[PDB]
Amino acid sequence: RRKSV
Amino acid sequence: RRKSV
Amino acid sequence: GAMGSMERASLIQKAKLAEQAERYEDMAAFMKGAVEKGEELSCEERNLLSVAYKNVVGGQRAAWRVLSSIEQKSNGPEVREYREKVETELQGVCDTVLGLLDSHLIKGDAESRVFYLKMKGDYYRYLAEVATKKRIIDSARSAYQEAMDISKKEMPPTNPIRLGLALNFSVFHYEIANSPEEAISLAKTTFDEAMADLHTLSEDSYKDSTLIMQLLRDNLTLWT
Amino acid sequence: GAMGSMERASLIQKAKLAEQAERYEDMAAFMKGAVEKGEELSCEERNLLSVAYKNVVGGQRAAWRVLSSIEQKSNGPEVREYREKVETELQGVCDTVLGLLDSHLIKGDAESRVFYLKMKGDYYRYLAEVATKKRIIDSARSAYQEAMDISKKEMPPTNPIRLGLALNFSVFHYEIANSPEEAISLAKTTFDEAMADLHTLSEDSYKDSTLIMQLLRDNLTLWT
Ligand SMILES: C=CC(C)(C)OC[C@H]1O[C@H](O[C@@H]2C3=C([C@H](C)CNC(C)=O)C[C@H](O)[C@]3(C)/C=C3/[C@@H](COC)CC[C@H]3[C@@H](C)[C@H]2O)[C@H](O)[C@@H](O)[C@@H]1O
Ligand SMILES: C=CC(C)(C)OC[C@H]1O[C@H](O[C@@H]2C3=C([C@H](C)CNC(C)=O)C[C@H](O)[C@]3(C)/C=C3/[C@@H](COC)CC[C@H]3[C@@H](C)[C@H]2O)[C@H](O)[C@@H](O)[C@@H]1O
Ligand SMILES: [Cl-]
Ligand SMILES: [Cl-]
Ligand code: NA
Ligand code: NA
Ligand code: NA
Ligand code: NA
Repeated sequence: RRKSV
Repeated sequence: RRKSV
Repeated sequence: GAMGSMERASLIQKAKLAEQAERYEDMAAFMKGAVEKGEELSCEERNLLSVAYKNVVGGQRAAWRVLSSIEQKSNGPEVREYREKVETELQGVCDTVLGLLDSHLIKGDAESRVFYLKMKGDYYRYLAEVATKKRIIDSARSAYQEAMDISKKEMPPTNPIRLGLALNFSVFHYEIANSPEEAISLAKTTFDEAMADLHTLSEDSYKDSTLIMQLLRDNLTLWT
Repeated sequence: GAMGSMERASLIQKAKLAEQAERYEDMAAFMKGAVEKGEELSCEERNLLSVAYKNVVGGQRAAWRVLSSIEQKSNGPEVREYREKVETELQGVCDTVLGLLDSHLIKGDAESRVFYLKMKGDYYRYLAEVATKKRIIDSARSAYQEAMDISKKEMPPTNPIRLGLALNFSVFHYEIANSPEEAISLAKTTFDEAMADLHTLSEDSYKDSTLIMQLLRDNLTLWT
């Protein structure tokens, strides 16, 4: 799953 | 830590 | 209650959905609603009920232990205030479960009676973990003891419910009743008698029983 | 609100306690109470606020995705009903955060303005994840875009807030705005310009910046 912060 | 179920 | 308008089958269905979503508070509310319908729970439905509240209180207990440790390290009122807040919430969930057991579920087949009596001991034990207490400990002991008597008479040594009851009753002895030797004896006798009864380990109970047997050996290794 | 009677310092203290206990709903309530005191948040206090609601909505989003997947697999009304229930709760938390930002926090130092504008884009983006929508997407784009303009003018390329803003704005482009090329370009330009600015990576921001740079490279590797 793509990353966010 | 000791086990319970 | 809030679940009074929903079909029993729909509550069970949404409890399984909530389990898949790891929404354990919802899961517990749905299963409480199902219990409130007045009919006895099936084997699978009892598992849903126990798993839901086990995870709810499990998170509260873990949080309580973090806060209590911080509180003891400090020997302002904020730490105590917040610990008491989590503690009150934890006690409320325990009271909710104990109320369901005593008002609806505990009355029948030995498998269900032992199941619910184990739960009663477990949630009195969680109350005892934070109590500062003798009444609570005595109530946990009674439930566990009655469950032990039934399971010894009615269930084989490898039955997962009988095994899990003994694991938790042993933990009760060790850290609640301050009886390490009783905890050790119970865990060892339980493990040994189950090892000599594997010939009757029934396909759909093998994984549960061997898992709990390893938990029994885990505790013996920790305590000896 | 419920936190009106508690000192600001005590709310901040209990938010840190709740963080250690992984009680993120409590943590968010405490930080909301602190925002309601009317004073601006310090750098550390902004982090507490963002972490609290990020974890609250993070769990709701993860649950929503599980239920939505089950719903799409099925192509009774229970699955839709429960998904809508989790969805409504998720939207309510997003609305609570957006209300705090617009009523209290967004007004100042570029570091705080960019921080809050990123949050505004993030929580409109979470609304867009479940919207079935153009207004919401436009509101997320505006916030992100204004934050991008400020950060480009006021902050170095390695600043973690500027980096995190670009990471999330890139994700917005990829899966919300259906602009994979824009998402890829933004992630690459951001990573490259930060790589050429490591000489100004300041001790107490090195770990945050390099972590986010790796998240940027993670997404580029996934998308290319
Ligand atoms: C209804 C569906 C779901 C997915 C929730 O069912 C959960 C698991 O319910 C069964 O098992 C039970 C059991 C556990 C096993 C140890 C898990 N097994 C493994 C390999 O991890 C841990 C649980 O807390 C539970 C319910 C509790 C009790 C405690 C309950 O005291 C009140 C006693 C021991 C144990 C028994 C009842 C096990 O029969 C099935 O047999 C397993 O397939 C299934 O995963
Ligand atoms: C108040 C105390 C606590 C323990 C909660 O502080 C958490 C962490 O807050 C700082 O960091 C921040 C940060 C993260 C870093 C990537 C974590 N770093 C590592 C090595 O994991 C993840 C967080 O969500 C947060 C707050 C969010 C934003 C997002 C916030 O958009 C609104 C943008 C990027 C990033 C910045 C602000 C980081 O500055 C400190 O510098 C770290 O020490 C500290 O752990
Ligand atoms: Cl409190
Ligand atoms: Cl529902
Ligand atoms: Na001895
Ligand atoms: Na040992
Ligand atoms: Na292209
Ligand atoms: Na690739």
